[PDB]
Amino acid sequence: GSHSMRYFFTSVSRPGRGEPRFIAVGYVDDTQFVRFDSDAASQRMEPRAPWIEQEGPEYWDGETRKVKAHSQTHRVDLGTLRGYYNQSEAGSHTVQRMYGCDVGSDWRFLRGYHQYAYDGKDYIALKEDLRSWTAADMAAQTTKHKWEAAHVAEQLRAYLEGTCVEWLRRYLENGKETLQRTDAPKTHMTHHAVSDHEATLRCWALSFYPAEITLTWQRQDTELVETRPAGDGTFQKWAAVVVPSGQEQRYTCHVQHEGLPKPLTLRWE
Amino acid sequence: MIQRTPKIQVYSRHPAENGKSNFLNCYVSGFHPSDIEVDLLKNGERIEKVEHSDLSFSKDWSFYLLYYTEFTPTEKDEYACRVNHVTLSQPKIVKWDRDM
Amino acid sequence: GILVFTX
Repeated sequence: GSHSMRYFFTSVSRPGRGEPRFIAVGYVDDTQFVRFDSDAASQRMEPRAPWIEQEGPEYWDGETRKVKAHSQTHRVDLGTLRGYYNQSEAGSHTVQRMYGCDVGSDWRFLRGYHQYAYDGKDYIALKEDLRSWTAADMAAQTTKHKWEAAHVAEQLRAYLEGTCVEWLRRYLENGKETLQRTDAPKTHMTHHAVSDHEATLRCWALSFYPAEITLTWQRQDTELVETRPAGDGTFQKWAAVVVPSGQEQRYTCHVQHEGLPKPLTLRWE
Repeated sequence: MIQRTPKIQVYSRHPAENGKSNFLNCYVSGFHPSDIEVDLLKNGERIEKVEHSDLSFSKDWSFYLLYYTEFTPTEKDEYACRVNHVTLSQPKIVKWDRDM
Repeated sequence: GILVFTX
């Protein structure tokens, strides 16, 4: 509830059908700004947000450069990770890494995180103290020991704390008009019935930005679906409760969002 | 490794108004592995001009993607989102319901 | 933008 910039990398081993798959997409808050796709035609870092389009060639050449290094690195990792676990070259496996910095209301550093995962589980993650690491397997400790000898941990700390927040503050200003904006949730409710003695009272929060929001019911027995994006920068989410009959007045939905100074309490009336 | 079935949400960008151009979406999320097939269906048939977000994943390493298509809703045309993943014995087809 | 070491 301040600001952040996080990159996400996913490299999947495609055994026998070429090289792995790699996707590097960059996010500023809930807004995607750049991407890279193993199997794209451009093979350069592409813009996915207008405030990023303005960046000179030297930048794009820059990130494209750095992004593919991230690629070579990630295909080496897969091979290395297969060895540790003694897995057959047959099956496919996934590598995911994510790192970036968090910045407060003042655009000053707050946190940083590296962390990597193999086949959907945590492998190793940089401790909040950006000095230590959290190793998961005994294999993950190999990587930890090694990384501790090289002082990789302290080379990252310089990034999360330095160049990351800088480039983040730079992103927020350069794209201010979209990033530094909020959108109060456009709420409403519906009444559907399950049977002849039960009805599904549903509460909606649409067109809001950022994605953080709190949908809450109250007369335990509440369906909540995960905040989904509408596709135009705003997000949606709804909450439902199977209310007994003629009992809909005793149910209140509550909305909480950065854009609502005071919450919205909407009742079926 | 850890397998997770995708959660599927078929909805429109803006509230469904027959006759008005809008976009149909399918935000498949919380799944693992990444290999997944998603197609938006119109009256059973496959929709060719669909687009999708780049692969990104959540805090729990589960992936998420958004498959949108530009469509001008009609009252009789039925719409759906067909999804297949190594965790489904058959391709889960969820029908678009304008009130869900 | 970005930064990576082998795991």
